[PDB]
Amino acid sequence: SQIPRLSAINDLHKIWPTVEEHGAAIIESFLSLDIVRRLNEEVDPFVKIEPIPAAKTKDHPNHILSTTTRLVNVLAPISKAYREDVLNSKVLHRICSDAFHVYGDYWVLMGAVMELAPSNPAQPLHRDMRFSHPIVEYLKPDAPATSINFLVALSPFTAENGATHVILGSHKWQNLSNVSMDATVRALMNPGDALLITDSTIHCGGAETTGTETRRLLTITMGISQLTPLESNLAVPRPVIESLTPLAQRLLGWASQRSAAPRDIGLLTIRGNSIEKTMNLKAEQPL
Amino acid sequence: SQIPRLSAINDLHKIWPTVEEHGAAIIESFLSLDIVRRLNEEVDPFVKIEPIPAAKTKDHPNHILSTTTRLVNVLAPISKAYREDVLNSKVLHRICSDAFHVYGDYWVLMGAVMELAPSNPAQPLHRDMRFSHPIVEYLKPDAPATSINFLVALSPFTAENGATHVILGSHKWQNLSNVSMDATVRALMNPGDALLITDSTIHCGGAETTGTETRRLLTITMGISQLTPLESNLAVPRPVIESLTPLAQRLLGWASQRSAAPRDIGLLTIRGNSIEKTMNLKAEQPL
Ligand SMILES: CN1C(=O)c2ccccc2NC(=O)/C1=C/c1ccccc1
Ligand SMILES: CN1C(=O)c2ccccc2NC(=O)/C1=C/c1ccccc1
Ligand SMILES: [Br-]
Ligand SMILES: [Br-]
Ligand SMILES: [Cl-]
Ligand SMILES: [Cl-]
Ligand code: NI
Ligand code: NI
Repeated sequence: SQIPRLSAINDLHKIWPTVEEHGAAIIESFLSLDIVRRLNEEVDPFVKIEPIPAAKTKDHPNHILSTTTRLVNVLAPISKAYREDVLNSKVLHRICSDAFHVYGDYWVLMGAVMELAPSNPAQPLHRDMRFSHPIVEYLKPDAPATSINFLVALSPFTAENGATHVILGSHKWQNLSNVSMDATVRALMNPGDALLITDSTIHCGGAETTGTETRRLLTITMGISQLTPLESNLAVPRPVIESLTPLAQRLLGWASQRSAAPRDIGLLTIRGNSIEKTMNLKAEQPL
Repeated sequence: SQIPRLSAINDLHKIWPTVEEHGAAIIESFLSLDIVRRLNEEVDPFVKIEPIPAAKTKDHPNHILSTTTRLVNVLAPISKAYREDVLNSKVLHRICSDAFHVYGDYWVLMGAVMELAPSNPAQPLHRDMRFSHPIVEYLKPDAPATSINFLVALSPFTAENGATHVILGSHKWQNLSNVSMDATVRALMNPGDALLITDSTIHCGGAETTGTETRRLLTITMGISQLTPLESNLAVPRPVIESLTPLAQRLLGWASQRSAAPRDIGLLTIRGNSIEKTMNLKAEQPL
């Protein structure tokens, strides 16, 4: 049986319950083709200049991604489409509040464009967050997901060009002795479609077999505000931050956060007041 | 049997193993009387002006602390003694690296001065982190502590003036039906002594019974860099940050962090580079 497909607009209330059950769901038209085109245009040059993941020039090398992979994070200052349209997506926020209501506020752990060159090999079958958040390995087996990953297609995903593999139900597996490429199904997607998985869903990038096709995706890891993001927005110029909505500012860590505890005392506060009140942080100030 | 007492200097290697076993240990002369006096002097006026914890002026009210309690956090910009001496304490860093090596880097979740007025009632017996980090309630029972709390005496702790109660062994309790003030022992301390507990140690502030004594403490919650701090240093002026050591800057969240994962990809990074490299962040620049 295949990955369930849901309409971003008509099936909005079914998306999280479907992922909680099956560990994966494909959201059709998660982003419009306009947003996809504007995103591709704004990030294009940054993909071209990006060194290899484990470049000796970096003090935080990624030794896991293949040398024919380019990853570009901290998209807020590069892309107006990302910081305005993607960060304020009504679909993303309904799914995240459905998923994370038991914990409280959520933010972006990483928003990155990944481009995978022709003849890129299949990734090993894995769960996300194991190279950054060892704490998630100590959660009780039946603990609600603390992070989820929107894999948004910025180019076509096909069986031939290395569409994502997932194992349905694998987010509930404790015994991993049935893990095999034989147990997987493929996330076939048009640009703007998104594959939504949890931090427990076993998956991998597929093998590029055409030898000519370049595959590109926008990976948005959304997590509870209690977990530290993989990326920092500390160096994002303040005029850019002040052009965002209050909601977008919170997702980038430029606001105080709240837990779901009945008498929550909050996160990233300043003597009982918020970051935004303290710094007198402006919102929606056009550049 | 009483809370074990250890010398900051001669018993340094025994401090964490003692806490891991008993759930509490008193560190004699954790801070020198010089540092204690300079800290008290620099924070004095900020204690006097601080409103009630649940003041209607605050957008993050603390509804749990008694109205005869004052709490002041974000100490870096107030106190030179805190930002230079306390943040670079060789004792604190040996204990934290002993406690958190399985997880990776650690930082300050909150450094606060608490002052409790005459006739302040005893707090209810509790574990810390339940009003900010509901995620810790979902960790496996035998998961290593993700945060620890140094309760540093800034004034004398006596049975009469409301010295902390702890239940020894309570950090390993799953059944909480033996929780009673009858099961507790007291943390009797001179200024500069510290009571070290885990996030699982059941404890409470004692009742002030003299009706004249004001009790003051410096509470430093140290946690794995994977957990979000209760306080923010985002608004701390950059000249102050650039006067700190590289280690102190990391503890305040003004640097990238690393997990203990063999091929760690890191936390708060910028396209494979650190905050400090990216922003060209200076260190130990005197004001
Ligand atoms: C290493 N690695 C990443 O870099 C990565 C990239 C984008 C988004 C999340 C992310 N986190 C990971 O856990 C990850 C998994 C992974 C595992 C196996 C093979 C290749 C990747
Ligand atoms: C509410 N509360 C705090 O404010 C607090 C204060 C200082 C340091 C940590 C801290 N975190 C807590 O979990 C906390 C516990 C607590 C429980 C019961 C009674 C009074 C306090
Ligand atoms: Br993929
Ligand atoms: Br106390
Ligand atoms: Cl890869
Ligand atoms: Cl109190
Ligand atoms: Ni993955
Ligand atoms: Ni406490």
